[PDB]
Amino acid sequence: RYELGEILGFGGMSEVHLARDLRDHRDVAVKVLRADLARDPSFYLRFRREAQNAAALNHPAIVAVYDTGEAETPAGPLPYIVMEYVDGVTLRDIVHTEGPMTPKRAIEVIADACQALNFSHQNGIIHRDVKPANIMISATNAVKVMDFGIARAIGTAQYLSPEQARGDSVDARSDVYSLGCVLYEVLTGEPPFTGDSPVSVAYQHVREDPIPPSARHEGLSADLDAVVLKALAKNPENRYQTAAEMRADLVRVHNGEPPEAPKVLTD
Ligand SMILES: Nc1ncnc2c1ncn2[C@@H]1O[C@H](COP(=O)(O)OP(=O)(O)OP(O)(O)=S)[C@@H](O)[C@H]1O
Ligand SMILES: [Mn+2]
Ligand SMILES: [Mn+2]
Repeated sequence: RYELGEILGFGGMSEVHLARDLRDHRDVAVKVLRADLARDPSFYLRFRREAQNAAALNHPAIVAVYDTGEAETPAGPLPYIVMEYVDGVTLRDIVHTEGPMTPKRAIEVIADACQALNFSHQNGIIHRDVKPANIMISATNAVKVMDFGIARAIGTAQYLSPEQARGDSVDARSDVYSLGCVLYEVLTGEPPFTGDSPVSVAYQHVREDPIPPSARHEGLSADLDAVVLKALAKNPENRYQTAAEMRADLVRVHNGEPPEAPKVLTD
């Protein structure tokens, strides 16, 4: 049924191919688990759980899952996920090839991502892995959020929240933080915290205030700083409490109104 074509991308756990669905005559994206990792029950299981979770989320700003299954190969079972094809590019790719977005475009993209997260949140689903590589922009300029994570027993870590680094509890305000990180990066060209290892970035997330975006790149404003720095507050109580509160402040800033977030001052 699915004639596989060119690879679209590589992630840490998978290869994603373009394919033609021969029945419905559409282009789909097929995510196939890396053959080496499929031998490890823990990766095989993670892959299966992620697909199931993502099939429970139907929304125009979330990449849809169409089908699941396992190919019986000479080397063994190889699981895959058939999903909505996004003809486009990730924010990671965008920052890499074109650099930071204009403030207005950044705001728009991140406000549209807030709608995917608000929808998932209200279905009791936390993304857990919000990061530039998991948000695409289509060739018609649609924002698409993908690769929602899964709840676990009690890729990169550069966008995780402080609670995640500490192994503390994780709710919608973790997504808010991580979306703040992405926003930070599409405005400035850099994630808020960088370092020569993951242990060092984790420490930064937990303990060090981010440089205000306006201090790191030209063409930004104090209002925009206020919003970004509020999503990046170390304590979830000080962040936007919902994706919708965050989007509301983004829309105010887009429209030239003062945000509700606390003022950020610099000298
Ligand atoms: N539905 C899609 N349509 C077009 N391209 C896609 C699609 N899904 C993924 N891609 C591309 O494939 C790459 C890998 O997709 P992911 O699902 O995020 O892989 P992953 O192995 O789960 O990644 P991590 O974050 O390392 S775990 C992305 O960077 C995109 O370039
Ligand atoms: Mn991913
Ligand atoms: Mn993934």
